[PDB]
Amino acid sequence: HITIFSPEGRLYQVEYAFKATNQTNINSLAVRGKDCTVVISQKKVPDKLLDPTTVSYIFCISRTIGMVVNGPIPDARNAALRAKAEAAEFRYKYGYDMPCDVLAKRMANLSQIYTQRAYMRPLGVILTFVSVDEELGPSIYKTDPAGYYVGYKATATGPKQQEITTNLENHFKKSKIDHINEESWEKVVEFAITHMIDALGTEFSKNDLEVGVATKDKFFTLSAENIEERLVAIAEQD
Amino acid sequence: DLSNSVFSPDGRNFQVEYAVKAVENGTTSIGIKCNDGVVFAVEKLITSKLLVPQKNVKIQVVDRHIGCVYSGLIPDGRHLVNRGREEAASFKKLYKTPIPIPAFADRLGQYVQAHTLYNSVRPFGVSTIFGGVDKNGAHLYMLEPSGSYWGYKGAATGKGRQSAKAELEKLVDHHPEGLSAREAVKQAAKIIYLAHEDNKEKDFELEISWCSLSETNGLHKFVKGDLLQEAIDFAQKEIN
Amino acid sequence: TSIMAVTFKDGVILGADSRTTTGAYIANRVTDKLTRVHDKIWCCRSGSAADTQAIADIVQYHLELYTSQYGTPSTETAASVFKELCYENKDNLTAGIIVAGYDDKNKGEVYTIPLGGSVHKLPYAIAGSGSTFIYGYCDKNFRENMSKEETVDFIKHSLSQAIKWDGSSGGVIRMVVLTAAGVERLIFYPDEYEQL
Amino acid sequence: SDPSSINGGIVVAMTGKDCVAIACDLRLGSQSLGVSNKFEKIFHYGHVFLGITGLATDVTTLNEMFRYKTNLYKLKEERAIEPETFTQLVSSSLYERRFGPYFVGPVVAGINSKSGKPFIAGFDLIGCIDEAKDFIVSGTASDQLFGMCESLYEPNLEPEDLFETISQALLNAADRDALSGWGAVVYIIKKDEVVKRYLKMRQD
Amino acid sequence: MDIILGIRVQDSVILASSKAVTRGISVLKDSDDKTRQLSPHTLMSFAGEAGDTVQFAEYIQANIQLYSIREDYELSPQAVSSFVRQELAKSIRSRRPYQVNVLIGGYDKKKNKPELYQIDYLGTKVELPYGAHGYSGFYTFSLLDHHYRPDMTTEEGLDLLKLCVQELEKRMPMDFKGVIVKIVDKDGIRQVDDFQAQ
Amino acid sequence: TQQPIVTGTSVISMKYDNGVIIAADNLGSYGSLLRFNGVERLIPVGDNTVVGISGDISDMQHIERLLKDLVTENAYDNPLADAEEALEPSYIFEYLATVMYQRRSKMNPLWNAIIVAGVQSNGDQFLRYVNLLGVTYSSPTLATGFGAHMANPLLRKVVDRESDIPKTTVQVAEEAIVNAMRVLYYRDARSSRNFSLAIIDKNTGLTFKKNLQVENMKWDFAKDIKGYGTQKI
Amino acid sequence: QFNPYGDNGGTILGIAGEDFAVLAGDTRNITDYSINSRYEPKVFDCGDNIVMSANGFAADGDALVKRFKNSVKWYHFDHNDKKLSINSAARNIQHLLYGKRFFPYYVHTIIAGLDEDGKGAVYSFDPVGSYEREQCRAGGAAASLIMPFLDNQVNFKNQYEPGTNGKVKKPLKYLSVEEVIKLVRDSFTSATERHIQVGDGLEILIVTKDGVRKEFYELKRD
Amino acid sequence: TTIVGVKFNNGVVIAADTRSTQGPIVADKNCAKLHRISPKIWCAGAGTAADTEAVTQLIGSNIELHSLYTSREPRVVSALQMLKQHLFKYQGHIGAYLIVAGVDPTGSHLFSIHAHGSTDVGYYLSLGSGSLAAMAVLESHWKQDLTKEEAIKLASDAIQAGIWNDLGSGSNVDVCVMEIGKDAEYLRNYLTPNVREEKQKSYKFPRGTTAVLKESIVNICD
Ligand SMILES: [Mg+2]
Ligand SMILES: [Mg+2]
Ligand SMILES: [Mg+2]
Ligand SMILES: [Mg+2]
Ligand SMILES: [Mg+2]
Ligand SMILES: [Mg+2]
Ligand SMILES: [Mg+2]
Repeated sequence: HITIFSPEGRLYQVEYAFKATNQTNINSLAVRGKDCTVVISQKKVPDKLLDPTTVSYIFCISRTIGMVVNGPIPDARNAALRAKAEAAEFRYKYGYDMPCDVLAKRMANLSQIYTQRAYMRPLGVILTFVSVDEELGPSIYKTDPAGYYVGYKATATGPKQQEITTNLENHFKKSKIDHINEESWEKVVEFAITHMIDALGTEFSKNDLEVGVATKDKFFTLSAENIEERLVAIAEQD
Repeated sequence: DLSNSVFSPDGRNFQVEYAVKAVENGTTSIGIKCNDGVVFAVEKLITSKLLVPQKNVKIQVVDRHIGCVYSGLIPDGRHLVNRGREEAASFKKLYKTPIPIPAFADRLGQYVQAHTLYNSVRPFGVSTIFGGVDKNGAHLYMLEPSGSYWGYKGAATGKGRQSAKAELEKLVDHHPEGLSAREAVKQAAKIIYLAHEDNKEKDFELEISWCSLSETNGLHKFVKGDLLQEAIDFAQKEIN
Repeated sequence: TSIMAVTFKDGVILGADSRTTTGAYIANRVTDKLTRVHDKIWCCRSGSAADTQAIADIVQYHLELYTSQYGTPSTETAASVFKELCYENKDNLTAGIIVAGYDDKNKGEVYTIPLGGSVHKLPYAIAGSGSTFIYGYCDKNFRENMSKEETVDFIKHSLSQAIKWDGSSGGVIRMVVLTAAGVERLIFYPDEYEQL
Repeated sequence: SDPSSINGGIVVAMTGKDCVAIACDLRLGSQSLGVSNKFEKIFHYGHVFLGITGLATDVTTLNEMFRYKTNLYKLKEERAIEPETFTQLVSSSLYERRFGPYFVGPVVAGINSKSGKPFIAGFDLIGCIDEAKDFIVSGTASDQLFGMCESLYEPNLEPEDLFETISQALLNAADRDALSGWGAVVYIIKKDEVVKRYLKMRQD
Repeated sequence: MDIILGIRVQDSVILASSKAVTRGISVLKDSDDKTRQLSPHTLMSFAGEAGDTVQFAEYIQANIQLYSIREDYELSPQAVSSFVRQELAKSIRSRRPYQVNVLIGGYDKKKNKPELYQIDYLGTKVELPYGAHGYSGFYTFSLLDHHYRPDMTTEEGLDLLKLCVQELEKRMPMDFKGVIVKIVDKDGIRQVDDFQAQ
Repeated sequence: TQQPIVTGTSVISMKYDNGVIIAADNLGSYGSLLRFNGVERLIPVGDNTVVGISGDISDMQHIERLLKDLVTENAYDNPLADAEEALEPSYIFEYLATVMYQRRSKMNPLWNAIIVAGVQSNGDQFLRYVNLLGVTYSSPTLATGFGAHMANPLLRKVVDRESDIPKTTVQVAEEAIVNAMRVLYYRDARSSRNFSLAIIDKNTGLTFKKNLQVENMKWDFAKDIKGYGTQKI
Repeated sequence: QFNPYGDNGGTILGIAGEDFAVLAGDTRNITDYSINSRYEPKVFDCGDNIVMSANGFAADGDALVKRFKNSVKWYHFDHNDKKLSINSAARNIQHLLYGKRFFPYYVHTIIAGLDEDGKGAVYSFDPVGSYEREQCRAGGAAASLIMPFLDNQVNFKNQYEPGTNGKVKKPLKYLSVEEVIKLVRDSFTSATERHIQVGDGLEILIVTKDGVRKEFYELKRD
Repeated sequence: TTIVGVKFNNGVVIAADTRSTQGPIVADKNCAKLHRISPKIWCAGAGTAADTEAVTQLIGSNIELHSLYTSREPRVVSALQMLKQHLFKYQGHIGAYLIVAGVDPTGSHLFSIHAHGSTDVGYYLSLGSGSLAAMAVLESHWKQDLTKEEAIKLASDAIQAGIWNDLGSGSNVDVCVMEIGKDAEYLRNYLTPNVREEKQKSYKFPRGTTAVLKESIVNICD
């Protein structure tokens, strides 16, 4: 209860905050290419009265940085905005476009500050940033509400975390490298959908999903149509 | 569970649920995205014979191209509209070009957003439906107390939302190519009547507005007058 | 100082010199007076150095930020942004600045935000220290829209004569082609325009 | 309409083989009218020395301001302020007031208690640092001082000789400057011991 | 400008200060004391800008008296003059400086010796054997340089000063309407009121 | 304080039996230069008002924005916005004036001379000046800066007083007002040939008669002038 | 640089009749050597049987009046429509006027009405605040052409009883309103004849214990 | 005040004299107009001395803080943008013109900023009073692609130009070099053309020539 230390120093509002990130109910996964990066998220559209265009958990922050978030849409659109502008203000104030790993710092920084000074309740969302910067290439860093980020060679956010995970882990103990060997994104994409389908004991149509790709400085969201064609691709080859 | 900022043992903000709970309790509002432009309608409830008709408007325009309506706590609605009014007019002065409906929602979503962050403030007690046009077509969204909103083919809140919902459901399939600008109105006129059957012992007054490059001419005009009447009668026949 | 921007059938192209003078001396006879704010939106700076430079920087910022949320912005949507900056501060600013941009829909537009802040959509505009002698040519020798190469000459000769009678403006020529195709970076060395 | 030139005064310093020296006149007066002949432009903070020319109140205010700060330094750091360090400071200090500048001309000099290296510096009213290895001059007769020093400085003098040189340098330039004089004083800084001397001069 | 003199002697200090007050043309009061005792043994004569003058003095006065009852112990001439200089130092770079010059005479009881501090409006202080702000020095400084001796009795000083005056009268353009003279010593302050009949 | 950059010249106007008129050429000068041959100096507000602005274009464009932006603002929550409750000329001006004053009172004005014209819902004529200094006045005739010295004269031959308005036919008004417009072009360096006139009659309404030329001029006699005193041949 | 002030001619006039009061002032309006409007009222009723006028610089003028007419209104709201005794109004104006001391209202203002006894009363104002209870004051351009006259006619200045040698000054007597308005019109005509900034028309507000009357008389359009 | 900068096939070099004036007087015979912003980015600055220094100190100070936090490396334009955003925020009141130059994990860089906020770029830039002589030298002896040797030789011979034909500049030469893969070498006084010749007589005085009135042994610590 409230934002100041427990008897075992663990102020739960931060802890509670987490369940809510998860609670949304969507699964987000991400992996590195070789000259590209990719994230998978599900696109469950219940109400037959909405419009799938307006739905999404992935947005174009920068010309090259995209973001996915397993978390409640209102709080996300916020984080989206601030971040979206921090980079905007950055390029201006410093001469060069802001990289993945950094945004995630002021971002975690920000969520830490809130938390400690009490100027608002933490947002209940986990942000997963992606891109490729010409200093560390395929970059992937994640941030949580307890104001904190780190690095992933490929990650996942969702109700079923460790499952999506373990698969990749096993696929990694064998592929032995710390990323996905392959030149084309289409091909990598195929790979992830693959590793997710296998991971849910579930199948997806051409609208049941949501995916994004980070290239050599030209990040773009995968749309309804192009999305299906990868299912075509990965049907026989399986 | 009693403060606005706080979270429940498994991540939940109760004050917002009750916010929602009050949104339902009020009158019913709807809206529909058609060929080009949109159509809205609300439920003014005549509680006595001492109410001047054609008077207390619940629907409001923004700029000169955005329709807008809601339900729940009436003053909350009004308040929210003002902020939306500044934001719009400020933007306009800045970029010259009338404000894109897509972003507009956020500007508002972001403002409704805040009132879920601090304990010293009260969550917005209204669900809001709206839309308008631009260059790349007409749009229509619906904002709730949580601040979460989206784009719908038609929306509904307040008391009987299902009535109009399943009602909106049909239209989709028989007219999977957008309903006629004209028919849109008269159809809305009906969808309301049907959903009113709770305040049935108590008479009422229906209000309608719309947008369309062909009909309104890019603008938002109040459906009043002749088209207004027949649109009622139209509803009055199917009302059996 | 000597700039301008002209519209035609495939869009619009803007060009200017390279000469910048502090007193009767040449500070940097190789200036990139043409500046980019957005991919299909650029501008040519006139008058004050330091001022014009900074304005752009700010604008570039607003737009590159606009897009990240409101999609890609118009050419008119861009002018207004300079309107504000120029206006508000008319007292500590010296700027002739001409803006130009293209969009498939409305073709390419040309707007001039002269000193004071007054904005204008013209067929083509011309500002800068030596604009004063091409009021004769330009207006008279102007057919409504032309061809890619056909237009490149208006630019070429308008610019040529301006060097011939105005020392404060000179150096090389530089054009920027904004079209459906995309951006094309031109450059016409001396011994050329003089010959004409 | 120059402030620096209202009160008068000069200060000069030189570096000898293993020591330093710094002297100043004594006169203080509003333009023509001479007022004091017991006004000293040189003080110190432990083992560090500062000579300041220019506008009188500003001089005083500075001394106070520096005594203040050095006391506070030596306290939290349990060690007296070092020369090179002081310089960098008085430097910044002058600048903090870069738009309401203090009309002065400081000159620092001392002996570093670790390396044992002689030190001298000079600055303009805003804190620009003039590192030198021979001599520093500031004040009314700046130009007359450079004329002396340029002839007389000899790399590495013996303290007993350096005294005689600097004394004469100061002393003589002071007579061709109408706004400085009425006595002078010279200090000689050795590793340990320090000798203060007042000299006899024209009193006009 | 006006006349402000002061001279430190044996076991006392003496302050002279003209009496007239002028408004462009006419002369209003001509029996005006430009003095203000700060504490039982400290005193301050002053001359300066019309309003700036009398305000500042009283203000300084206030602070002191305050300090002196708060502590119950009296403040030393040395330290006093230090503070006055402090205040003017700021004053000079204030949005509006108090344009005022002063002389401060006091008897330091611990040293059992008399101290005299001259201070201009720029915040320029100096302990002196004697002084005078403004044009007042030019006409007199010589006679003082001449006859002054540190050992002079209280009377010796008056005579001297008296002579300085006779001169100021003789060669000064302005009519200062005479002078009020005052002495600070181990006994405190008293006024040589007799300088009219003397 | 500030200085004017681009300049609109005059704006003439007068009243008549039914309504009022207001003309103003389409030239925006940059000192002695004419960098803009076709620019609008008449913003009609609503359909019972128009505003002839004369001075700085940069400033004039700002106002425009205030009007459109005020207009769109009247709508907001008020159904009668096209009939009962809707901007009268008297209003706008009142608000306009208000502004011009705050401005001079804030030592930073809008370099402009302005005329507000139209007709009141109840049928009355409205014509009132208002300039950067926040000064105003009604009169049967009104002209900005350059106008008033040269136009007003002729306009006063049609209406020496208030007791002539009733008998001032809409056509007599026009032609005269245009003869004036020919004259403004005959002796004024800051003036243009193209222009925009507008009428607001209580019967017909608003009639924005944009872009016209100034015709019929006696120049022939030019040929007869030679020298300046002696030069005969 | 920018010059924030200007002069629009005009001349106003106030006479305190025994039991009435007049505030007259012409209708011309000027700029340089040009005309602005043949008819433009500078004298107003502000309610509570109180007339005002401020001549000098139009804008500062009408703004003061406006700013005042409002300050009257508000006086009623807070004191239950208590009437504003003329004396009161003036003390009030002083402040208004003095509010803008270091950026004054470039105008000579005057008011007239009745006191708490029924006697006429006029009040002349400084451009920043000094007010005087005058029984007769002309302000404006022509000022110096009319004041000398009223001096004479209204107060019989320099006029003695014949045959008394010059020992008996002619006694003052109070003139009916008719009598006053005759003087007033003559004053203005004379003034128009010899002053360019003055002519056209004359609007007079007459205050009496039952209202405000307005009468107009045309001057020369010289 | 006389400085330049020229980039070659694998880097860039800036040089500046060592004389600081003061009206007609020479204040410092040995000053370093070459300051370090960061290991690879350095500056040379003319005009108002105290301004030029303090400013780089400031910027160098921040850029360090930046790189640390970002864990990456100092980009040249970062420094440029920092400078001119602050630099112009004080509309001219900080006379400092300079040739900013260094190397970042993306190339060799060279720019010139004026005291108002103006920034330029070319292959060679000169700022200072003798900016003309050293300009004329580089405008006849410059060819694309010069080497560590070609370029160096030039830069130093440009500086030399000012040192001789322009008054406001003199003494020795200062140089600094940044290579696209290699370090940075600070060469204080790569040259020493001006050196005072050995004096004529020996001016050392015979001990006891100066008259002393008093003497003692002043105090220091507690
Ligand atoms: Mg809270
Ligand atoms: Mg040329
Ligand atoms: Mg000097
Ligand atoms: Mg001397
Ligand atoms: Mg009363
Ligand atoms: Mg006349
Ligand atoms: Mg030289």
